[PDB]
Amino acid sequence: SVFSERTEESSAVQYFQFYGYLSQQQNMMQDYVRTGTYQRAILQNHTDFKDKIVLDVGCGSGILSFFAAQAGARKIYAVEASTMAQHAEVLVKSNNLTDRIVVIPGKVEEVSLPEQVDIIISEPMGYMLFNERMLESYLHAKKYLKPSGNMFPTIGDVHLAPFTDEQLYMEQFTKANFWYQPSFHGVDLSALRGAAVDEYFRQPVVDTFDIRILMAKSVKYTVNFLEAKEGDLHRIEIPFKFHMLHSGLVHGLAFWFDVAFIGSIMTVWLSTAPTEPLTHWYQVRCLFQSPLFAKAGDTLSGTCLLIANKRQSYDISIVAQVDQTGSKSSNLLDLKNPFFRY
Amino acid sequence: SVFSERTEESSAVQYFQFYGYLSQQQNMMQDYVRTGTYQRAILQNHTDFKDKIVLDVGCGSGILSFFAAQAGARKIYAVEASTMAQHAEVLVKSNNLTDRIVVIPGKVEEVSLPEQVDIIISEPMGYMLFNERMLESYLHAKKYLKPSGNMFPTIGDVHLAPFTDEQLYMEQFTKANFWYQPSFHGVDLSALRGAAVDEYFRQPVVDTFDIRILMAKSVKYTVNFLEAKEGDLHRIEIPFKFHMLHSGLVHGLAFWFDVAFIGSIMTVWLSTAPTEPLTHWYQVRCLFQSPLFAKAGDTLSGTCLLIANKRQSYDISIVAQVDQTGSKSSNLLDLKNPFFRY
Ligand SMILES: N=C(N)NCCCCCN(CC[C@H](N)C(=O)O)C[C@H]1O[C@@H](n2cnc3c(N)ncnc32)[C@H](O)[C@@H]1O
Ligand SMILES: N=C(N)NCCCCCN(CC[C@H](N)C(=O)O)C[C@H]1O[C@@H](n2cnc3c(N)ncnc32)[C@H](O)[C@@H]1O
Repeated sequence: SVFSERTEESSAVQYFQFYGYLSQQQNMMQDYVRTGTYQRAILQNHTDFKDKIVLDVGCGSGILSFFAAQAGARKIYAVEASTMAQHAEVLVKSNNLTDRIVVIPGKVEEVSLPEQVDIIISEPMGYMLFNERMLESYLHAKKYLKPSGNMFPTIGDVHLAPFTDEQLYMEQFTKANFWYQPSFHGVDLSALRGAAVDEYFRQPVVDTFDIRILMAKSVKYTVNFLEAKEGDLHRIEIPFKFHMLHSGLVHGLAFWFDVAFIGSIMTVWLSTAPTEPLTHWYQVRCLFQSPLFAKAGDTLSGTCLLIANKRQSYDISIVAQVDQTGSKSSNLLDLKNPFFRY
Repeated sequence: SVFSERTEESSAVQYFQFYGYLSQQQNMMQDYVRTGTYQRAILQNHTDFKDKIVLDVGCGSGILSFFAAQAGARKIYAVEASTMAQHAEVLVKSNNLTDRIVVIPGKVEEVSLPEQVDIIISEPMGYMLFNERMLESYLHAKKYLKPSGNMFPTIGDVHLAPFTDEQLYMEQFTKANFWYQPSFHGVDLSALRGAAVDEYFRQPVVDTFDIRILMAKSVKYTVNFLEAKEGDLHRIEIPFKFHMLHSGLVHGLAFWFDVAFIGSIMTVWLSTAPTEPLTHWYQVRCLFQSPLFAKAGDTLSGTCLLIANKRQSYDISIVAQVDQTGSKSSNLLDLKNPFFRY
């Protein structure tokens, strides 16, 4: 299938095993910003669901399908590849919604549905939006979408901004500097110091931070899920040009994302911005190996390039330069090995 | 090979990927009890190494091979299956030991060595001693050991003891009671509460604890690595009869381990007991489904059975009874999915 071809089997096994646990579902459900915002998006846009046919891609415990049912959906096909499908079916029966929610076990790339749908709902966002490559499954599922069907979420905005955080930078350097020792119990480790530095700086940092570390306004990169094709997410090129509002050392780029549910009644936003209440996505920072000095009024330009890999993640290439001086930093990150600093 | 036959490929891939990271090597190296005790065992037993041929099973960064070299080994074959083998080779060259340490990339069950060895060194201990099933690779490697060759570590003692920890026990139901809610955003979750409870009780708890929770002296189960065969570790039956030193509710069994390096000059011990400084192995606790009341002077008897599985771990079956009352409890736990409580 399209899934098996893009995904190493060992990655897939671990991925679906992880989502089989009720404790993982509980952690996500307890994010009230997440769960309450999805419910609001769906219920306040009840006319997008009333008497409609719905596909829930990767339904987990089924929560979004229950919201679609609360909003009056006629039929909801709830697709789920992990063993969580079993638990979803238990809830459908115990909530007396067997006439409206049909659990379909399997990958959305592999199952057969009996009809086309009016609207697709999912929660395909990982860290930095793109981690886990579930957006591809979501876009793949548009093979079931009627012409002029809707997608909830409809669009995703990735925000990037330069930050300064000397303490974060030094933390990672301090860890890597372990490998500088010429006599660790009599052993010279120093030949590996470069490799150690590279490894640590390849880890995106997942946590939150004070917005005062940001040195310019964010650049926004928008993916429209009604228009995007699955293949568009194999290679994602994000150019940026920041007008620096503060002078200082730029230690990296910070990332967050917003999704919008563009319904017939209203647009509801779920934001993971550092100006908004914290969610379980936090925010993500990619450190530069060497910071770049810029003055207020300078321009920091470059590219963030995300290349999808077979471990359901992305290799991230970030190249940035201060236009006025030619000072450049170039860095490679492995979005599958984040450092959870919170 | 013997490895591939006992190990699912997806488990192996994840396992060796994990050990490929320098940050994981650093975490282990920074455990001073671990690293200092290995160095002491080797250096203080220098006659077991001087001008000897050594095999280092699963050498990682190579640190134990460097200690063997410090002690005067003539030739050290250092086997390692992860990409850490590359980093080990870099250290062998930068420490000017290419005449003495030969890094052999691959599984010890699959590579060829050119000669028999005088002594095998390894660090094959996981959580509860047996997790990761690396002891089997260690025992497998005795095909290369000369008659009367030594093994460092030489023996391993697993300790089990009954504990009382009312708060730990109650925490399982508190977490599972998330599901015991008739209207979570309008959805009745209650039918999943039993499945949630079962899931949490299947997870052994990795953390440390105050020794005052222990209700009896530990029972010790000893594996002699000079005598044990690989096959002895497929099913590990640990009968126990605890003479209760305190009266109270027994919520489960706590586990830790010691290994001894029985050298010609001295025996050096590495302990992970809760009476000793904390190591990166912590300790492990397995809950009973129901607590058992016992009085000081009673006997708590039963069996801990560890059955090796193809995810490089064990299914743990614990059955226990208070002999004087006939009160019985059981649990089945999955050592591959521990709860890291810290
Ligand atoms: N970054 C952190 N921490 N969290 C990110 C949160 C994202 C979780 C999204 N979703 C749960 C959303 C659902 N609405 C609910 O309420 O659980 C995950 C579920 O989708 C399933 N799945 C993934 N791919 C496919 C596919 N190709 N075919 C069929 N099923 C698929 C997973 O098996 C998992 O069950
Ligand atoms: N508590 C947790 N999680 N672990 C406890 C610590 C475990 C020890 C870590 N290390 C040894 C340390 C080394 N002496 C050092 O000094 O670095 C294990 C290494 O054995 C290797 N390996 C495993 N199997 C095989 C096999 N069949 N063939 C070849 N190599 C094998 C691992 O690839 C890993 O590199």
